[PDB]
Order: sequence, then structure tokens, then C-alpha cells
Amino acid sequence: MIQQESRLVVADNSGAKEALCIRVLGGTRRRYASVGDIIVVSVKSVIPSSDIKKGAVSKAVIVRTKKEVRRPDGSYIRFDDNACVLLNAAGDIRGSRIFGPVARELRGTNMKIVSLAPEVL
Amino acid sequence: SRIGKLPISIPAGVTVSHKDEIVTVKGPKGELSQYVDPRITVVIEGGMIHLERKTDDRIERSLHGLYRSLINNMVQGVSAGFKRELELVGVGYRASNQGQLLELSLGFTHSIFMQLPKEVTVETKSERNKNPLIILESADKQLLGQVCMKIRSFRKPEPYKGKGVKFVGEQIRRKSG
Amino acid sequence: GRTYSKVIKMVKSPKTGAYTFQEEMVPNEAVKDFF
Amino acid sequence: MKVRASVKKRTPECKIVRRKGRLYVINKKNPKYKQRQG
Amino acid sequence: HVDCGDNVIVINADKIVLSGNKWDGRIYLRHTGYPGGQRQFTPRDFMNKGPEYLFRKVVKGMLPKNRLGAKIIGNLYVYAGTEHKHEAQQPRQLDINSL
Amino acid sequence: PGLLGKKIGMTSVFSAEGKNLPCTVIEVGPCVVTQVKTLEKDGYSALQLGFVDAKEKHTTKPLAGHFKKANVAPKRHLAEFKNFEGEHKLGDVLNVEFFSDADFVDVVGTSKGKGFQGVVKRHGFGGVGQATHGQHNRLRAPGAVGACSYPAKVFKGTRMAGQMGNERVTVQNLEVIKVMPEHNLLLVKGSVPGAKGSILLIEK
RNA sequence: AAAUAAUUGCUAAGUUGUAAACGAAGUCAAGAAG
RNA sequence: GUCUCAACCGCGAUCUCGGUGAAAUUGUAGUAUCGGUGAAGAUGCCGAUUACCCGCAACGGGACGAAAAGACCCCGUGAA
RNA sequence: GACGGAGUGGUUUGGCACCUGAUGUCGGCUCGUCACAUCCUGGGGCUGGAGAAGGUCCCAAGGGUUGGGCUGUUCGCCCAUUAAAGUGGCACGCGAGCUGGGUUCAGAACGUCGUGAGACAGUUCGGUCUCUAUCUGUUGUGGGCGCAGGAAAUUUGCG
RNA sequence: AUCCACGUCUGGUGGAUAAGUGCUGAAAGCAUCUAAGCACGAAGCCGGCCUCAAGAUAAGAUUUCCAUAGGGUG
Ligand SMILES: C=C[C@]1(C)C[C@@H](OC(=O)CS[C@@H]2CC[C@@H](N)C[C@H]2O)[C@]2(C)[C@H](C)CC[C@]3(CCC(=O)[C@H]32)[C@@H](C)[C@@H]1O
Ligand SMILES: [K+]
Ligand SMILES: [K+]
Ligand SMILES: [Mg+2]
Ligand SMILES: [Mg+2]
Ligand SMILES: [Mg+2]
Ligand SMILES: [Mg+2]
Ligand SMILES: [Mg+2]
Ligand SMILES: [Mg+2]
Ligand SMILES: [Mg+2]
Ligand SMILES: [Mg+2]
Ligand SMILES: [Mg+2]
Ligand SMILES: [Mg+2]
Ligand SMILES: [Mg+2]
Ligand SMILES: [Mg+2]
Ligand SMILES: [Mg+2]
Ligand SMILES: [Mg+2]
Ligand SMILES: [Mg+2]
Ligand SMILES: [Mg+2]
Ligand SMILES: [Mg+2]
Ligand SMILES: [Mg+2]
Ligand SMILES: [Mg+2]
Ligand SMILES: [Mg+2]
Ligand SMILES: [Mg+2]
Ligand code: NA
Repeated sequence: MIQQESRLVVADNSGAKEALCIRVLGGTRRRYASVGDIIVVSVKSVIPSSDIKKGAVSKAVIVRTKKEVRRPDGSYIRFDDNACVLLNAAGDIRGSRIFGPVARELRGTNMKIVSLAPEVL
Repeated sequence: SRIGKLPISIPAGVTVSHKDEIVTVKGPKGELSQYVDPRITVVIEGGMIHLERKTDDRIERSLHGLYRSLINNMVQGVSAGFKRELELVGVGYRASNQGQLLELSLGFTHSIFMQLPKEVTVETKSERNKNPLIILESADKQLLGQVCMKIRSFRKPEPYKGKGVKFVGEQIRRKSG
Repeated sequence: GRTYSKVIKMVKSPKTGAYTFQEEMVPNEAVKDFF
Repeated sequence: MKVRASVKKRTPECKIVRRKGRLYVINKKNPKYKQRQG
Repeated sequence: HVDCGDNVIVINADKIVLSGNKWDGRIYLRHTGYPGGQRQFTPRDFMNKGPEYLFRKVVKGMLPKNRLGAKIIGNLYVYAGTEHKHEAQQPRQLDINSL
Repeated sequence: PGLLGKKIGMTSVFSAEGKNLPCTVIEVGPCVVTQVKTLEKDGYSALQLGFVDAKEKHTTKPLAGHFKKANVAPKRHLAEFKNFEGEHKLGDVLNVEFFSDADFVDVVGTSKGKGFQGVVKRHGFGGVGQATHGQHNRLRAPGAVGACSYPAKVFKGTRMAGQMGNERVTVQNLEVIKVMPEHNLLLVKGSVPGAKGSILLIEK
């Protein structure tokens, strides 16, 4: 349950560390974004001597949420934080490593995250 | 009218009648019945059809010529018939009929299947390296004209190439690209 | 592709008497039922 | 088709017809000269 | 100020004649009372309901707009066919063309 | 066509495909045909059904003569359904197997009664202003009810406070999960209007 | 309230019974050139 | 919980019953709607339309609603 | 599409001064309702329409038509979206429904004008928004009588 | 438990037409979708979906009871 002005942890080695959601894509009054959704962010803080800059505007994909996610088999999953991964203009990710677990929802959206994540759910 | 003051020479082996405001022509190709308005009168004499009107008003001046032509179209309909040739143009366009069923492949994803009445017989002479030809015959000008333009409406000819469904040798609006 | 086909037949109408136009889109293996 | 308060022929092959109380200019050879509302 | 007229029975009312382009050319207007609630209907729309729905509307409007007029409109009976049931009242025959 | 039922409650079940499904349990009990209505007599064709057994102490004499004519045990609820297929006569008995060929059903019920409710809950009004920033006493107010001297009135159909709920409601295309002829039980996916124990019409 | 009055034409637009420059001339009457 | 975007809970007010019992306001009223008309924005005029008789709760569009002989503006051979 | 010409409307700025012992005013909030001169979605004619993408005109008001930064703002500029982020009327709709940032009281200060009291094609900080709903209107909910004898149920649907 | 959304389930389904397209066809020997006829043609109109609805004073219909039927107060 992420909306405009929410702050997320950046969960890849792209250089960015904290991001602010500017927009939830895909609808006129689409209020919330869940795992596997695409958002537009501004980078709020970075590691010293990184590639991307503080204040850049980027697309990202959500990989973890605090609000529990429902599965068709009657199970739920929630995480301790909200996290995303930055994407480039061509739809691919801008980093190499993913830090922390990712949800199984991305098995239907982006196989690059799932292949190089320490654990799925 | 000039048109409506003309006799129609009733050909060999067709019979004409008049009963209850209805003019009926019978011949080899069938029978056609056409209502005629009580203020335009016809009399069958000597095997000829003559029309006349009393008042020279415009509501009869229009009807006089109209009813001469409707009968003149009926008499030639039941004796000789009426010819129309459709020619599909553009590669990948095929026509073929089985019985009265018509099959048309005009470029869409689907196919087209049309059943015609016994008034309009169907035939299709489609040679190789040559365009398919659709031939329709009937005794009714109005109905055969109705069917002919429904088939052409599926694919109207375009200007940029002569592609589409056209009457045989029909003058086509062309336009370079 | 090859998931439907167009079928047309003309039936006389009681309101007027002249032939109307009946149209549908049925799967390719169903036109023999319609005609 | 264009709609004008005054419709003329504008071409030798144009003809003016009345269709249900309204005037039209029709031209099969060159449809760019079609008009309405005579 | 008194109801002194004659009770009238109209028969063959389905063969009434309207001239011109009036059957589907004469627009009636009414309002439901809700915003955007104006509606249109024609004399042919009434004929579908029945002759007694066109005649009643037309005869109304030619009558006084008061309590007495509301009473006397009930003295009118309109029928489609030639068949009615008032033989106990012994209705008289009148040639309307004689009026 | 359809039958009368009683809402029992909700539960969740696992399907064979392995999905968790919310289901509503309805007792579509035995219904007797209590009156046949025909064209030539009534103006239309329909069947009147009776559902819940009633004691004689609770049946008035006019209704007693109604069931005695049909030669059936008196019932508590009566309803009409149309467009059957099979020409059932007086005193016939219908049951849950009627729906054994049904894929989806419609359920008509009466919703729970909320009483008198304000515009915020009845119509989802936004409310006037914020909770702070100079708000005095119009937090759950409707706001303006019309324009000025023209109109000079409130239009019909204006949304206001009033009674909410306790009204007939229809829910369409409910997927049938299972029919249990042993207990006169029907299982449908989803929720239906009304409280437990309420009377429902199930249309095939 | 008082003529479904008498007689002769025009209008087909419900025009009527209480706007123009500019089009097409829908129709009726009387002419002109040729 | 300022908001997205509201939900629920407690008491006091509120509602019903018993007791006591004001006020502002008030030419007379059996006080509907629409368009027109009009001292030029009509419950009350005209032509239509709709409406069985009588309450209670709830909301404020109109009665150019109430209150205060407009402070603005101008005027007075006014005043301070 | 120049030079010119004929109209329609009354949402701008004006002209007139006809209503007014008081007819509350900008912007926003809430709640809408109507028009169509249509922003999207639907249907078409023409094209200097190859296709794709457009341009222009015609029919069409059923539904829909975003969230932020700045500013009292309307309006605008900008950011990110969306199928689209329409234009207007209704006392520039709506303060006996809200607010009170702006304008327009009494305090004070600057620039400027005046000898001064004071003043402003200006600016700046501060500065009480009253009323228990009679009639009508609207949303809900009852009592009486009627329905050509009285009742218990189930109903058709004018709308 | 109740009440709820941030939850879950369900829903937005032939006729006559507009702009247009035509057939046959004269007035006006040709031309012409129109004058006589006819076939089409929009999220729009009417039906179809949901709810109310006989004070619809034009107050409707059906089944049954009474002439102990049925009610009110509690
Ligand atoms: C006092 C009259 C008011 C409340 C308001 C009035 O505003 C003015 O008088 C602006 S001047 C202002 C007045 C107060 C002075 N202390 C300072 C001075 O600046 C206004 C807006 C109109 C211009 C006149 C008519 C009006 C009724 C309709 C309306 O909209 C009202 C009158 C009749 C209304 O009662
Ligand atoms: K009004
Ligand atoms: K007048
Ligand atoms: Mg309740
Ligand atoms: Mg709120
Ligand atoms: Mg306050
Ligand atoms: Mg408060
Ligand atoms: Mg008289
Ligand atoms: Mg309390
Ligand atoms: Mg008391
Ligand atoms: Mg007025
Ligand atoms: Mg009025
Ligand atoms: Mg006042
Ligand atoms: Mg004074
Ligand atoms: Mg004005
Ligand atoms: Mg006064
Ligand atoms: Mg338009
Ligand atoms: Mg205003
Ligand atoms: Mg106020
Ligand atoms: Mg007000
Ligand atoms: Mg001062
Ligand atoms: Mg302070
Ligand atoms: Mg206040
Ligand atoms: Mg011709
Ligand atoms: Na000085």
C-alpha cells in the first residue's frame, strides 16, 4: 500500500538509498501500488561517489510491502519494510545485486529480479 | 411524359394481367407483380401496354413515366433476364460457389458466406492467373441490384490501386499515392 | 484467425415483404448448422 | 462534404438535388466538391 | 352550472382520420417533475394504447377547466370495434354528420 | 423459475483446483406448488410455491381453505415464479435437484436494516471542510442544497438523510459450488443480502 | 357570445392561425426576346 | 486522523413519556409547478400541468426570510 | 485567406439610471443541475488520405473527464500522469450550508504628496461572520377515510 | 458477537432513427438515394437490467374465509 509521498528503501546496488514515490502509474485515480507495480520516484539520498545523483527522477518496481499481500491459495505475506528496485528507460534494472528477500509476485513480471535475489518469499 | 407515353411491345410467350390494382407479368423466368396507382390507368390491347393520365398535374406527370418503366423492366425480366458481372481484383481474392452458397475471401481474417434466393442464381468462372468473376442472373432489376451492391459493400474499390470488388469494366476513380 | 466466419441469408419480412439481411459471426465449424 | 449558406456548382459536372427538403451538390467524378444546405 | 348534456358512446374509433403529417409530426410535451424531465410523444403513440387514450385527451381541452368539466368527461365511452355492452341503457342512434 | 431458500451462514472451502473460496450456505428446502396461474384465468402464467411448514394455530381460515384446496400441508411463505418447463400441477413437490443443472443463480433478498442514516453513510458525501482549520459544526453536513433565486427550490431526487437498508436487493450470477440433495443444501460462491435465517428467492 | 355561411383563387411549409447579406428557384399569374 | 478516507467506541445534548413552561416574529390566507407577463427576478396575474384529508423526524433552495429608518455614495445655505 | 459586407447571442468591457425604514461581496470547500459552441469514448464525408499518424467538417450530451510546487488568488507557469484532464449558464449557482487568506473600520510603520489636520495608479504586521425553521421546497415515516358488503394472502404494471 | 474497509463477491445486458451509404426510378427522352416504393446506418431514442409503483378516485386481477371471518388494546 504505497502512494504519493511515500518513502521506500532502495534494494539494489544502483547507488541510490532512499526514494520518494511521485506517481502510481496505470490509471486516472489509481491510489495504491503493491508488489510488482511500477512507480515513478525521485532519489532522495545516495551513497558517496555513486552513479545516479540525488534528486534524479526514475522508474522503479516494488518488491516488498508492509501491508500483507493475498495469494489465491489462502496465504498471505508481509515484510518489515517497503522496498523497490530502480529501472532504466528500456525497462531493465540499473543494478547488479538485490539485497534482501523479494516477493513471489515478480515471477510473473520480471525474471531478472527473481534470478538474482537471495530468497523469494 | 415522354417516357410514360410509350407502348411496351409484349414479347413472345409472356402473359400480362390486371387484378386489384396489381399488374402481373408471367413468362419463362417467373412471375412479377407490381401495384399501380388508381390515377394512372393501363389497358392491355393487341398485346401492347398503353398508359394514360387524365390531369397534367406534377403528381401524375411523375407517376406516368415511373409506371411505364416498372412494367418495361418486368417484361424484359421474365423473357431475357438481367446480367451483372462482378470481378474481384487483388491477389489473394477468391470466389467460389457451391449450389446457391457463395464463398468470398476478400482479405479479412474471417470468411464470408452468402445464401441468395432462387430469384438470383449464382455462378463463378475463376481462371488461373486471371481474376475471379461472379455472375448473377434474375428477373427483378431492383432485387438483383440490391444483392449486387451488398457484395460490393464488403470491399469497395480503393483509388490507389484498382483493388476491390468492381462491376466488369467499370470506370474507377484512381489516384496516385 | 480461423476462429469464426461470417454468414448471411435473406428472409422475407412480414412488415414490408422484401428481403432483409441476417448476419452473425459463428465459429468456422458451425455454418452448416446455420444454412 | 461542406456546409454553406450559399451552394453553387463550382464545376461543370456538378448537379443540385433536393433530398428531404435540403439541397445537395453531388459529383461522383470528383467528390471533393460535395456541398449541403442550399 | 349543471350536468345537462348527453352520455355519448363512440364506436369505430380506430378508423379516425388525421390529415397532413400529423400522426408522427404533432409533438406533445409533458414533464415528470424531476430535473431534465421533459418527454415527447405523438398521436400514434396514443393509438397504440388505444382509441380511448387519444379521444379522451383530445376531448379534454375542449371542455371547461373546472370541477364540472372533470365530471362530464366521464360521460364519454369510446370503443375500437363495433361491439359494446350498453343495451340495458337503450342507446339512441345519431348521425354525427347531422350536427 | 426458482425456489425459496433460507440463509444459514458463510464459510470458506478449498476447491479441487486448490483455491480458497468464500461460500454461502442456503437451505433451499422442499417447495410445494400451492396455486397454478394460467393465461385464460389470471392474465399470465406463473407458479406459486410454499416453503416453511406452519402450525394450524398460525394459519388463518382464508389461508387454510387455500392449502386444503391444493391438498398440501400449510406453509408459512408464498411466492411466485414464472417460465418453468415441465408443467407441474397442484400439490407437486420441488427440491434442490432443480438446480443440479445450474451453473449460476440469482439471489433476491432483503438487506439488513440500518435505520435512519445521515448523508455521509447513506450517500458517501465528502463532508464540509477539514476537522480543523476553522471548522465549527458542519463536519458531517450535506453542504448546499441548491442554487439561488433561479430554480428557487430544491429539485426532486436531491440526496438527503433517511431510512437506509431493509429493502429488496438482487445479486446476479452467483457461481454454484455444490448441491447436496440429502440436506436440501445449496452452496454458492460469494455473499447474499440479508441476515442469517432470512428468506431468499433463488432464480435458476 | 355569434356562420363547420355563400362564392373565387393561392399555400403543402402545420408555413400560418401571435430577421438580413446571400442561395435554390417549389409553385401560380401576366408578359419579353428568340 | 491535518489529509488519502474514513471506521468504531463512551457520556452530555438529541428522540419518546410524565411535570412546569418562554421568545424573536405576525395585514388577512384554503400559501403547489412551469413558462410567459409585469415597478423590467411571481405562492397570489395568464395559459397549461400536477395534487385524497391530517401529522412526525430530518435538511436548508425561496418567501428579494428576521434583526438595525445603509456606516458606502450623494444631498441639507445640518452638526461636531 | 487580405480589402470589404450581413447577421446571431448577451457569458467581457462599456452606454442608460428602470427595481432595491440594507437585494452580504473575491477565492476555496460541500452539494449539484442544465446547455452543447464536444476534451475522451461512438458513427460518418473530404483530403495536398500509400500504410501508420494526422488535418478539416458533419451527427452525437449516455457515461467519464487526475494528483502536486508557487500564489488570497481567478488566471497562469512548472512537475508526474491519463482514454481525456471540455467550454459555459444557474444573483460572475450555492456564507438563515462552511471558511475568512484577499478586499473595505478603529492600532502602527515605510515610500510618496500636503505648512498641517491628514491622504494614496502604493506597500507592510494585527484585527468578534448573529437567528430555537411558521409557509413552501426536498429526503424519509405514520394516522384517517376511500376503493358500491367485510376480510387473509398472492399479484399485473399505468408510470 | 455487532458495526466496518484497507477486505471479499457481484454488475454496467430487438425495434425506429441522426449524420451518412445505396437499389429501382420519373417529373425533365439523359442525369438523379425520392417524388410512388425498398435495404442499410451511432456509447444517442424506445425496449431489454435493477428498485418503487392501483389515492392508476380510470382506486385493476386471482385463490380462499365470513355475512366467530378477521382485527385492536396488552
Ligand atoms: C452594507 C451593504 C451590503 C452588506 C454590502 C454591499 O457592499 C457594499 O456596500 C460595499 S461598500 C462597503 C460597505 C460597508 C462600509 N463600512 C465600507 C464600504 O466599503 C453590496 C456588496 C453591494 C455593493 C450593494 C448592495 C448590497 C446588497 C447586495 C450586495 O451584494 C451588497 C447591500 C444592500 C448589502 O446589504
Ligand atoms: K421557481
Ligand atoms: K397574441
Ligand atoms: Mg437495524
Ligand atoms: Mg474527512
Ligand atoms: Mg471559528
Ligand atoms: Mg466543533
Ligand atoms: Mg358558442
Ligand atoms: Mg446519553
Ligand atoms: Mg414533555
Ligand atoms: Mg419572470
Ligand atoms: Mg412563478
Ligand atoms: Mg431581510
Ligand atoms: Mg435611512
Ligand atoms: Mg444577463
Ligand atoms: Mg424592508
Ligand atoms: Mg453539435
Ligand atoms: Mg456568485
Ligand atoms: Mg453568515
Ligand atoms: Mg444563502
Ligand atoms: Mg490608523
Ligand atoms: Mg495574534
Ligand atoms: Mg458561524
Ligand atoms: Mg432514370
Ligand atoms: Na513633509
